[PDB]
Amino acid sequence: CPYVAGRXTCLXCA
Amino acid sequence: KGIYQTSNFRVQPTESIVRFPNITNLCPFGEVFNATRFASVYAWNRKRISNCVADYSVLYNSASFSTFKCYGVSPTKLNDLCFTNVYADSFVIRGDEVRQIAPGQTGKIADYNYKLPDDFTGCVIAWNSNNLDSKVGGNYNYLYRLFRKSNLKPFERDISTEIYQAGSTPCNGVEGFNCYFPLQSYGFQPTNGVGYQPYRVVVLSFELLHAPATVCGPKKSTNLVKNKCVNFNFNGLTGTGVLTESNKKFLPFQQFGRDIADTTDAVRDPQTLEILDITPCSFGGVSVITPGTNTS
Amino acid sequence: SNCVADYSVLYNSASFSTFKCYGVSPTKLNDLCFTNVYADSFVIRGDEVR
Amino acid sequence: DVVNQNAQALNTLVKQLSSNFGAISSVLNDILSRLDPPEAEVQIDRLITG
Amino acid sequence: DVVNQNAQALNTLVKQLSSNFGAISSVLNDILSRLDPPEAEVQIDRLITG
Amino acid sequence: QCVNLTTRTQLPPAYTNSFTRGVYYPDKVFRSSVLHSTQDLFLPFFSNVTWFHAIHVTKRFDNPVLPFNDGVYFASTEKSNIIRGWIFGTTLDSKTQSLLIVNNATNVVIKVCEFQFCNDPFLGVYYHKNNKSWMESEFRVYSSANNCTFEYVSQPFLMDLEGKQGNFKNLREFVFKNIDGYFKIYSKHTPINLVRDLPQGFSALEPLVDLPIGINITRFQTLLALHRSYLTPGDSSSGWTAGAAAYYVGYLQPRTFLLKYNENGTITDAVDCALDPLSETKCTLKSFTVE
Amino acid sequence: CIPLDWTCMIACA
Ligand SMILES: *[C@@H]1O[C@H](CO)[C@@H](O[C@@H]2O[C@H](CO)[C@@H](O)[C@H](O)[C@H]2NC(C)=O)[C@H](O)[C@H]1NC(C)=O
Ligand SMILES: *[C@@H]1O[C@H](CO)[C@@H](O[C@@H]2O[C@H](CO)[C@@H](O)[C@H](O)[C@H]2NC(C)=O)[C@H](O)[C@H]1NC(C)=O
Ligand SMILES: *[C@@H]1O[C@H](CO)[C@@H](O[C@@H]2O[C@H](CO)[C@@H](O)[C@H](O)[C@H]2NC(C)=O)[C@H](O)[C@H]1NC(C)=O
Ligand SMILES: *[C@@H]1O[C@H](CO)[C@@H](O[C@@H]2O[C@H](CO)[C@@H](O)[C@H](O)[C@H]2NC(C)=O)[C@H](O)[C@H]1NC(C)=O
Ligand SMILES: CCCCCCCCCCCCCCCCCC(=O)O
Ligand SMILES: CCCCCCCCCCCCCCCCCC(=O)O
Ligand SMILES: *CC(=O)N1CN(C(=O)C*)CN(C(=O)C*)C1
Ligand SMILES: *[C@@H]1O[C@H](CO)[C@@H](O)[C@H](O)[C@H]1NC(C)=O
Ligand SMILES: *[C@@H]1O[C@H](CO)[C@@H](O)[C@H](O)[C@H]1NC(C)=O
Ligand SMILES: *[C@@H]1O[C@H](CO)[C@@H](O)[C@H](O)[C@H]1NC(C)=O
Ligand SMILES: *[C@@H]1O[C@H](CO)[C@@H](O)[C@H](O)[C@H]1NC(C)=O
Ligand SMILES: *[C@@H]1O[C@H](CO)[C@@H](O)[C@H](O)[C@H]1NC(C)=O
Ligand SMILES: *Cc1nc(C*)nc(C*)n1
Repeated sequence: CPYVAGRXTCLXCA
Repeated sequence: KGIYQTSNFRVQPTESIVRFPNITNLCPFGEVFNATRFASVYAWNRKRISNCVADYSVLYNSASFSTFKCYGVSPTKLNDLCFTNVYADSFVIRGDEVRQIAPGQTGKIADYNYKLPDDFTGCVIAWNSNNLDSKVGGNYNYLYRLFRKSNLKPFERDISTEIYQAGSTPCNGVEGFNCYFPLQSYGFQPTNGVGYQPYRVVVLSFELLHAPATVCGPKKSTNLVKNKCVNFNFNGLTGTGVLTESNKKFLPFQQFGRDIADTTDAVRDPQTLEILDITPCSFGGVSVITPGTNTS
Repeated sequence: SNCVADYSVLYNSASFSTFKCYGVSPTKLNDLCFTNVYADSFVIRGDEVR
Repeated sequence: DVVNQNAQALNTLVKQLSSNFGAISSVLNDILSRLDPPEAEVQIDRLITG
Repeated sequence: DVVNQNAQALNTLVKQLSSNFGAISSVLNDILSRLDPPEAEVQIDRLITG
Repeated sequence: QCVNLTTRTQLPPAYTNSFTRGVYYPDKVFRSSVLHSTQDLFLPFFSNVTWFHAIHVTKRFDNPVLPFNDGVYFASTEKSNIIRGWIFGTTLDSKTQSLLIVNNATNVVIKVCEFQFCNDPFLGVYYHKNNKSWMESEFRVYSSANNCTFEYVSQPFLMDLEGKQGNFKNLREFVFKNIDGYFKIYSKHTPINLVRDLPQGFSALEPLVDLPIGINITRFQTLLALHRSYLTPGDSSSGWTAGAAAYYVGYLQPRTFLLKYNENGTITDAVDCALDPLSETKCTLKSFTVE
Repeated sequence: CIPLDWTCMIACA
């Protein structure tokens, strides 16, 4: 993942 | 018995003439529809198409499209036309958002990423690209804009990455509570259902029959005959008339001339750049004089 | 009834495959007010959505 | 005035051929060069009525 | 009768603005507040012709 | 590197009248011997346009950030090629994309990037006394340019950089529009001979280019070139002089114009149909003369 | 290249 969950372009990652 | 007005004197055309510009190369169908990389929808790529033959039947061997919708033009007329100011817009979206690539649509793509004008002329092409843009574990390289303060204008591109303020407190350029990065990644996996599978979209836009054109359909040009009633085809503009040499001097950006009735009465020939007047063949009143048909 | 129809909150989670409006253009929905709003909900198979 | 009125009426008839009448163009050849016979029939029927 | 006929003609002209002429409404503002400019053009063209 | 210029003498803003200027060809269709009525974004007749100066006697170097509104009529009267181009954007910094059009004395460079523009952007010509040559020396309009999508460099040309004096010799007129992601430019160059003001007359602007830039434009700024020599001592912020030039900015609005096409297809006259009831009568009669 | 004016070179790729 390019970011951790909740941050960057992975905001919607549960 | 009496005199009766009839139809005006008609002259039928004797032959059909096609005049297209000298164009040899094929349009970059491999560069547009078979590119290795596609842009994200927030940073959608626009490519100019010029000086080429739009013979789209070469796509029948390789390409299969789930969406092909044209707007200012019938699909069966594309081979007979020449196209002015051609651009190809390319991006990747999920399958559920292909319906948003149309004039007058709402949704997050049509509001924040890519917006078509109301009077859009061109064609929208989309096809499933799961086998190219999905990978095991997810492909997250394709982004979309989730947050924006207002809707985009038609054909506007927004590539800014300022932190969106979704609440009352200011963000001061950092992420946090109610302060989000405006671009979010698609998650493309091969096991996704259709609707969350990636779709490559190509939007073609052009103008028709108002200006000089350099992208044309695969029609062969005939010779130019003058002083005869012919059916003509000048850069897609069809009609019937008599073509004579003109004393009009066109400006270099002008292709057609029009009269007070807004009919095309002058045209520049695309191969030999001479101006030709267009005159209708049929002319002149006709009357018939008879006695009674019971008499003779 | 008695609520703000700010449908942009569905952009985070919804992802509709069909959205067709009939008496109104979809770009006009943000500027309007709606009189007797009812929501009908059910489940059908995919071939019957048409 | 009689001569001028008749000339003005005929020239007004000539000038009114540029009216779109709600069609996409006032030019029959421009309509027929871009559209198949169904949508061409729609636009041409508008021009015919006008 | 001359005064009555001219007044009746002007009042008939005023009253004929409520005709739909085949459009969805006879009100330009009601058409424009619900539809985007492409279908609004169709309805407004019908009202213009009528 | 950005340089904030000093030693500018403060003046109140000046205004003048754009008499019948700013008419451009509305389409690419040849018409001749016809009066044609069209509705487009036109500069209205006898409009109040703003007057800007570059002069050193007082000392003026006018490059303010101006609004764009719905379109801009730009006219410049020059003799020494001082107006070099323009800046178009919204915030004019690295947060948003901006359009650069500039003559750097050899090419015309058109770039659409996220420029971090200088507060006082200018170009520079330096004069040598030893071999009497004017050379392009400075380019100080932006400090960075990243993440960018449209690039265009023109064919090379030769342009005179000498800071001549006398009357203004060239009038260069422009109409800028930003519609549906396209930057449309219309232009016309006429030779002139006058002292101070915008000339009165008619010249129809021809289409130049349609740039598919797809950006939001609300503000714009004019790029000018200054002169440096031994007659201008000091540092980079004070040791400069301005060649004599002026430019004029008007704004377009939706207007119905009655355009006159002559026998050769040239637009030679126009009627602004919303100017007054006489012009409205001309528009409804489709005639330039009223009985 | 000596242009008629530098402004005509804007449309000269
Ligand atoms: C589209 O692009 C792919 C990849 O560049 C092309 O696939 C290549 O095809 C040639 C000949 O068929 C093979 O020798 C290569 O090994 C293929 N490359 C890959 C990565 O598979 C494909 O031919 C292109 N299609 C068209 C119509 O141009
Ligand atoms: C184009 O740029 C202008 C100027 O930056 C934008 O106008 C701003 O819009 C925001 C949100 O709508 C307001 O908070 C600002 O006050 C506006 N500023 C000005 C000077 O008007 C405009 O929204 C942009 N257009 C688009 C389509 O994004
Ligand atoms: C030219 O002037 C501008 C504004 O007068 C300067 O910009 C300011 O720079 C300081 C220090 O970097 C900042 O704290 C301000 O916020 C800036 N203001 C604005 C409006 O941007 C600029 O630094 C000056 N340039 C030079 C070379 O001195
Ligand atoms: C004006 O700008 C153009 C475009 O940036 C310059 O042309 C380039 O100059 C660099 C530096 O010499 C070369 O490496 C490039 O190959 C040039 N590109 C082209 C397309 O010519 C030009 O040198 C600039 N002129 C001045 C006087 O600054
Ligand atoms: C490479 C880009 C070429 C652009 C050409 C623009 C002018 C022609 C417009 C229409 C192009 C046809 C697109 C492909 C149609 C595919 C038909 C089908 O398989 O159903
Ligand atoms: C919860 C019930 C809401 C009732 C709203 C009343 C009518 C207002 C407009 C209706 C909007 C429906 C949602 C639209 C979602 C669009 C997103 C998309 O195109 O993907
Ligand atoms: C000097 C030069 O290169 N040209 C070619 N032109 C192009 O448009 C490419 C026309 N031109 C002008 O000066 C406008 C001469
Ligand atoms: C087009 O080709 C013909 C030869 O077939 C040539 O005579 C003509 O000059 C060409 N026109 C151009 C290049 O504009
Ligand atoms: C032009 O505008 C300025 C500023 O609004 C004003 O002071 C001036 O009087 C105006 N000139 C005319 C002739 O209206
Ligand atoms: C002489 O002119 C050339 C180019 O014209 C310039 O590069 C050079 O700097 C000049 N000589 C001096 C001593 O400045
Ligand atoms: C803009 O450029 C910066 C640095 O060049 C980069 O970090 C950033 O990701 C870019 N933004 C884009 C490409 O949207
Ligand atoms: C039109 O052009 C011809 C020759 O090209 C010239 O003799 C005539 O004077 C021109 N007419 C006008 C009104 O400029
Ligand atoms: C690995 C990953 N990355 C992103 C951005 N989002 C998710 C859900 N997962």
